[PDB]
Amino acid sequence: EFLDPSCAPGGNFDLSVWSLQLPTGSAGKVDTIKSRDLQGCNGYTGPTFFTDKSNGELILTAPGNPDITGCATTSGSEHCRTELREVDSATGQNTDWAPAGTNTLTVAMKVIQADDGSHGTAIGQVFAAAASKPLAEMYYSQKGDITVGVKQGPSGNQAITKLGTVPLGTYFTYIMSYSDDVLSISINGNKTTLDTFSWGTPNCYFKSGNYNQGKTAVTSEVHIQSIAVVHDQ
Ligand SMILES: *[C@@H]1O[C@H](CO)[C@@H](O)[C@H](O)[C@H]1NC(C)=O
Repeated sequence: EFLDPSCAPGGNFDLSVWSLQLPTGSAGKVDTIKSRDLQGCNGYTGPTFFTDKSNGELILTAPGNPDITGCATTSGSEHCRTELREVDSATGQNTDWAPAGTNTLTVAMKVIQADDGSHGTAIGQVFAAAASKPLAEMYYSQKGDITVGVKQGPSGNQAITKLGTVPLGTYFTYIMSYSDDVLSISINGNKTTLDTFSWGTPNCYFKSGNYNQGKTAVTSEVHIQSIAVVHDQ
């Protein structure tokens, strides 16, 4: 369970359940690293996704407002990211799951610099594949306030709930759960059950990393110490 400073992230974390979306791109489409290329001690590394040479942890950076920085955005988004997108462990293909049974994402993270978006940097998501929209988008502000925006059904705006406060530079553990049709997030074991409004049990998938919401060019920086996905149906 010791991370290896000499390995790429694929040697220190199970990246067989992830692909990586980057803030660079070509043809207005962002570069994506397939799971097969992330995996292993000799897997992908780049300028925004690399191993901390002091301790083996994962460092993810992302640039601010693309209108200023020129960074690449996914379709439908106006913000740049270095962010992991869940895939099927067997095939490497994009996946999603029903919120029946148990679906959790547990991450130990610290934020070194957050962006100046309304709520700060997005550090985890439950994405509703069924509506091509986020169900829950968790944010970390420059004051260390952790919040979540939950769309009021697929056509509604995000309702914001405060989840906790953690000072910048301090490690914390989050758990995002959408299980037995109940959405909840815990921060250091403090659990908040969240209203899902008019959402009709959408198929979803997890995202985790650094999705920079900045109004200005401010960079964001996230470090990850552990990341685990559980599906038990
Ligand atoms: C969890 O709740 C306790 C008790 O209200 C509080 O002292 C602590 O700051 C909370 N944790 C976070 C990360 O906000």
